[PDB]
Amino acid sequence: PSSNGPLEGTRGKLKNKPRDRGTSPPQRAVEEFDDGEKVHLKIDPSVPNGRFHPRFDGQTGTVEGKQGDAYKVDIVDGGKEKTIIVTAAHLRRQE
Amino acid sequence: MHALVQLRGEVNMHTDIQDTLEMLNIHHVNHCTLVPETDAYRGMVAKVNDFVAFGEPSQETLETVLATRAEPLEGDADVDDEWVAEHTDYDDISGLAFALLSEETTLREQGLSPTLRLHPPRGGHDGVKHPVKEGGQLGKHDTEGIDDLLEAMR
Amino acid sequence: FHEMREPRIEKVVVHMGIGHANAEDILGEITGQMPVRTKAKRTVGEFDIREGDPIGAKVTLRDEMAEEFLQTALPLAELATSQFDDTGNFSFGLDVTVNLVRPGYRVAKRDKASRSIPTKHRLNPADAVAFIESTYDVEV
Amino acid sequence: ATGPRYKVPMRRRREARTDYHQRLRLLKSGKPRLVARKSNKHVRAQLVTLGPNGDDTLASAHSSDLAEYGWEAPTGNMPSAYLTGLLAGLRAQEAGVEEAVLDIGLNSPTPGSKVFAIQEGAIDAGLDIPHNDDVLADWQRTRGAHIAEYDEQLEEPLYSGDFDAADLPEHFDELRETLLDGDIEL
Amino acid sequence: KPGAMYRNSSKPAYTRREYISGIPGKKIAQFDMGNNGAGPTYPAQVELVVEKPVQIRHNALEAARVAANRYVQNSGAAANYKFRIRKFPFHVIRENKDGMRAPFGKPVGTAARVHGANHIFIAWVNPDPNVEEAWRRAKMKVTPTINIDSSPAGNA
RNA sequence: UUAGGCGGCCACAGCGGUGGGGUUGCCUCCCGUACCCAUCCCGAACACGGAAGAUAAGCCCACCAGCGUUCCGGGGAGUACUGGAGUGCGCGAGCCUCUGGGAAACCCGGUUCGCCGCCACC
RNA sequence: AGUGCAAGAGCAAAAGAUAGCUUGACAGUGUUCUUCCCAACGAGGAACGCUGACGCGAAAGCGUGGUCUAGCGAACCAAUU
RNA sequence: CCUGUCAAACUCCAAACUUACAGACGCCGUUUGACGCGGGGAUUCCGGUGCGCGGGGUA
Ligand SMILES: [Cl-]
Ligand SMILES: [Cl-]
Ligand SMILES: [Mg+2]
Ligand SMILES: [Mg+2]
Ligand SMILES: [Mg+2]
Ligand SMILES: [Mg+2]
Ligand SMILES: [Mg+2]
Ligand SMILES: [Mg+2]
Ligand SMILES: [Mg+2]
Ligand SMILES: [Mg+2]
Ligand SMILES: [Mg+2]
Ligand code: NA
Ligand code: NA
Ligand code: NA
Ligand code: NA
Ligand code: NA
Ligand code: NA
Repeated sequence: PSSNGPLEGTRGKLKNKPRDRGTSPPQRAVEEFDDGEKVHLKIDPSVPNGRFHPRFDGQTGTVEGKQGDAYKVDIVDGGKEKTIIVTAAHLRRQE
Repeated sequence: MHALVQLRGEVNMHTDIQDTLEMLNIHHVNHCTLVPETDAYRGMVAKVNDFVAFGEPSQETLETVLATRAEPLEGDADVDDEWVAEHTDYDDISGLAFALLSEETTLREQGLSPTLRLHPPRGGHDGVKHPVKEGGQLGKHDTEGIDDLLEAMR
Repeated sequence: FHEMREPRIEKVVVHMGIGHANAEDILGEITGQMPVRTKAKRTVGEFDIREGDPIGAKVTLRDEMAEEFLQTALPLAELATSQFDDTGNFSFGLDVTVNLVRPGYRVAKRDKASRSIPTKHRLNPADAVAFIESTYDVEV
Repeated sequence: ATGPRYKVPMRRRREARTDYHQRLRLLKSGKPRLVARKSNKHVRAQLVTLGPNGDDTLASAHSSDLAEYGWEAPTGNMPSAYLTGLLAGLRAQEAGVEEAVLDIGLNSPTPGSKVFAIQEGAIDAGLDIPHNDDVLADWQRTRGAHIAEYDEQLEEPLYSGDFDAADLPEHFDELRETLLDGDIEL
Repeated sequence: KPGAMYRNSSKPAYTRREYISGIPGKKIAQFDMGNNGAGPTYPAQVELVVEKPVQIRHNALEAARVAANRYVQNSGAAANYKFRIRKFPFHVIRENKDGMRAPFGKPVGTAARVHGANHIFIAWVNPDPNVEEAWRRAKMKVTPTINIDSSPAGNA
């Protein structure tokens, strides 16, 4: 890479298809998860806050408590165990 | 149920392919195993497709091979009718063979090593550089095609 | 059907597009209510570089205040046709514009469930000339 | 509409009925919403909760089914609003609902407004709602005094036939009084 | 310089003029020749078909086209035929003209990418194929071997 | 749902167009400014008070595919591209065979003129 | 379109414009991610909390500077609270 | 309206394929103790080649 910021090489993954453009629905920004649930991490290009580092987009972790309204999801980067602070807006229920 | 025979060695073959063969209980050239025809197994042989010879053998042939190259989970013991009868659910080799073919049991389940360590093909095989459709010995075979190989390596 | 289809005057905007005012006074008497400043956009050569800047005033008259005004304005104008909107409006003159439309216009001006008026329910240049011409004067 | 790249608003935005930015802020509380809505002739008050396939209304009150309790006056005024609020508020309590936040939709937060009147009613019914007392009407106007005094400048009945000529903020008391004990559907 | 230096399609497509400056103008004079006033209303239609994907410098395009059309004057300056070269030199080409240090070359030309089997030239003629000859000389000045193909013409 | 309120999915719902519907559950337009409130000027809007009129807007109901969108048949196409294998071919660029996958444009014909939830309601 | 400045990205009853009001560009202390994929490493950065005090709003709520990714600096010594 | 062409820093589309998690089968581990945790000792940080995909370069 020519630079090493968090958004390096994120043009695709953090951009919306022309039609999904604009403010997202509030239903999923308010969804409630329970400790133990499996959730898919995917940043919503439309939602500014509650994001996590673009490198984890695609990960599927486990909800283990929360911090404020944001959730604390545990994942495994390669072989390293990591905890990720993320809001509902960027999480989906597995299955 | 297909008969799998490794015809190409490990040197230079992809590691993930080698592991697969290993998961199929074949760790040497000319070693053979019987595998059920399931989606999971199907995907496996496909990935192994270029270094093996497989096909559905005939009742007879399986019998000849079972008799000639089957072994207990441990030991020299010849697997003959008597052995089959005094150790398995069936009464004789034919009975075992049929059950295998109809995928009702497996060589392990009956206390037999999952591997039939065959002999080098008498008269030689068709080449390990081309597939069957090309006159080679690699890939899927005919029941008659697998039988010849298996019988040559009996 | 009619009654709710027949035209009506909705606001008459009287504005003096000066270039920098004392003019409000006359608009106040000519209409009958306070005028509003007219700020401008963009910086331009007519020493009009100031963005927020009084550069004229206007006055939007509704109901009687509008008629009682047109009952002298119109007479001071001759023109008609071509000088009419495609929506049945027209400006003459110091400017004096007359916005015309039919009974259910609020549907497009309210907050809740607002909706654009259907081309069919719009007012045509012709249907406009009729209404007005039919009120103390002549067309073309 | 124009092309594959065109962006069509969410239905309820097209219909100019839901303010989604406000809705999201509303849902933040995690409490039931006290939906205060009006019509040219009536006033509605619902207690909505979030649901898998959409909102769930656990209790509601309409200015029309107000008569069902002895209302004999118009239903698009302040006294009406308050009462519908209190009515829905009560049915709410019955439902086991204890607190809510006020959703006034696309209406304006004007002081002494009917939506705030609705809010006052729901509060008195016993519902716990984040509010501000001095944004509410001064009780008398809630009662309908502003209208009684307006008919004082009579000369012609403010009410076409309807009931009374000089109107009744008292009829208001009689009703509130009624709703505060027993009766069906409460 | 030799065609050997640029005739292969091994490099990435380089055509974004928004990121490339100083690109030499093309030597290709025209793309439409003959009676361009008329539309393809002819009996016969022959085409010059390139048989290998290659890059053809605007250099070769112009020499090949001239050699074909300049010859199609076996029919006259205002003869009855229309000649078309359908490809355009989009691919910008460089040269490293220090040694291999900072070797990203400087724009020196343009070339058109043609894949095997495309037709680079298409002429329209009445049963009067002098064009077939205008192409024996045309594929004479372009890198690939070529195939002279006739389309509407069962007049053999 | 003989017209309502809050929504979910966010064009299958958009754009355009036709027909039908109201002494009332109703929604509207509509009528009107003493009040709460309101316009840097206007009761336009916002807010409040109210029914003389209307179904012309909106809205609801029925329907039209010309445009846009979704999905499907047949054709393009097992074509383009591609994971695995080859002492197959080619001066080479590159191609071919076996094996596991598999498109886009476009054309023709269907589909789509929203679906679903909760509450309230001759 | 605009949103201070590269480029890419976000944004329409707004993240833009106008008006008004306000100083949350607040003190304290953390969690996590990043810096440094995996996988150890400082300063820096960010996200998300809590305690305290405040601003605005009817209220939910929003404000841990500017929509996001650049604008930064160890020990020793000095000056400052 | 017709007609001729393109894109590493274009995209209405869109693979093969790579990849997170889960279940199944396989293989493995529970005297050969896997997965993992803690600690001791290193070497190493001139690499090369084939094949696939590359970026530069006439090569
Ligand atoms: Cl993170
Ligand atoms: Cl409302
Ligand atoms: Mg990319
Ligand atoms: Mg043994
Ligand atoms: Mg021999
Ligand atoms: Mg051989
Ligand atoms: Mg009608
Ligand atoms: Mg921010
Ligand atoms: Mg020093
Ligand atoms: Mg100092
Ligand atoms: Mg990859
Ligand atoms: Na969105
Ligand atoms: Na040098
Ligand atoms: Na040649
Ligand atoms: Na001013
Ligand atoms: Na109507
Ligand atoms: Na740090």
